[PDB]
Amino acid sequence: GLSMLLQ
Amino acid sequence: GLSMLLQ
Amino acid sequence: MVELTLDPDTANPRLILSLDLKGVRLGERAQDLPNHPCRFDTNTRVLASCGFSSGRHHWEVEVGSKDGWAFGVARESVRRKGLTPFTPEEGVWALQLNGGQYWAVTSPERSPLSCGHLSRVRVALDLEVGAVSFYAVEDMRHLYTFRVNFQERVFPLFSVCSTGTYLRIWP
Amino acid sequence: MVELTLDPDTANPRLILSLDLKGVRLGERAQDLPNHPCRFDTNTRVLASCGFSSGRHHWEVEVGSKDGWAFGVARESVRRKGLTPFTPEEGVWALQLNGGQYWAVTSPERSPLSCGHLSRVRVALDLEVGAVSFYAVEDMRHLYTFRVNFQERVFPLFSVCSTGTYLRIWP
Ligand SMILES: [Cl-]
Repeated sequence: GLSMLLQ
Repeated sequence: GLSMLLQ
Repeated sequence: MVELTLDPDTANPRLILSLDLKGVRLGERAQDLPNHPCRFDTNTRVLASCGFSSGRHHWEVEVGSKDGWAFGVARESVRRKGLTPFTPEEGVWALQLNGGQYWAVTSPERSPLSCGHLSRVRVALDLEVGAVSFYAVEDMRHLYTFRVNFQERVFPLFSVCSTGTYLRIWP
Repeated sequence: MVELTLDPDTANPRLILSLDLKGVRLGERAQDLPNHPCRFDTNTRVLASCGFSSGRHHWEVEVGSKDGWAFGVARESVRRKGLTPFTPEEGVWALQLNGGQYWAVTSPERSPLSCGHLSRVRVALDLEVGAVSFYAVEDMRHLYTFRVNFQERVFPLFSVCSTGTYLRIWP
């Protein structure tokens, strides 16, 4: 999911 | 979880 | 009702638009698209090609049962590049399904709705009195009204930040 | 071998740091902390307090078995405010666990590593030769090398973007 864009 | 920040 | 279509030029490249440009979901990958100044490069957003300066206008939005959508209206000046807060201050007036619950997206705190399962929602934009209102289509029961002194062109707004949910314009 | 500690001034406010400042995981909600210019306000990142302008240093990182972590090094000038891409061009050189796959985070395409599992990793930073390298501790097997012409101070970097995983410095 798009959570990984906040890495 | 953090995905909603990209709304 | 206005006959609306999603603007491909605005769409976050991770979004997949349907062939008829009424339906939207979140894809697995960023598509290779022209980097128009109007394209949202981070927030999972798309506008309709038609925005409104005056008058009364309405349209219907079919909504997924799972978390991850928000829809309503945005002012033309909503920032397109970098991570923007999804708030009225940043030019977005929307309902949202998140954490198995329906919200009007106020800030700093969101406003809970009191409705059953939503399937289709009528959006009514009144640029004369300065308001956006949301109705459950089944029996047009009122969900929420934002009163806003709209001082620029206002565009129908759609956002999907999760695979396995969607939005879709009607008619 | 350098004895690093996590710098709570840099830490994204959703991150939960251990008391000895070795360990990090992601929390459910943002803490209210002083908004130092050095603090990552959007990306789920934290730096070590100690940075390196020259020479060669190494340390070890215990890693969770689940998705959501990334670690390696960052140049000091890595932007702290707004969403920054997690890429070498934006000042980050890291390994990542995502979708059960171990990655060297190259761009525009990440580089999948063949390693089946990781318990502990040695990071080796060498500003004399201009590279950063990762090794699995079990038998010091080489995982990946970034070659960088480093032109400013370089900090150990840690990122956790989902619950149920962790990173921890050793010793
Ligand atoms: Cl990739």
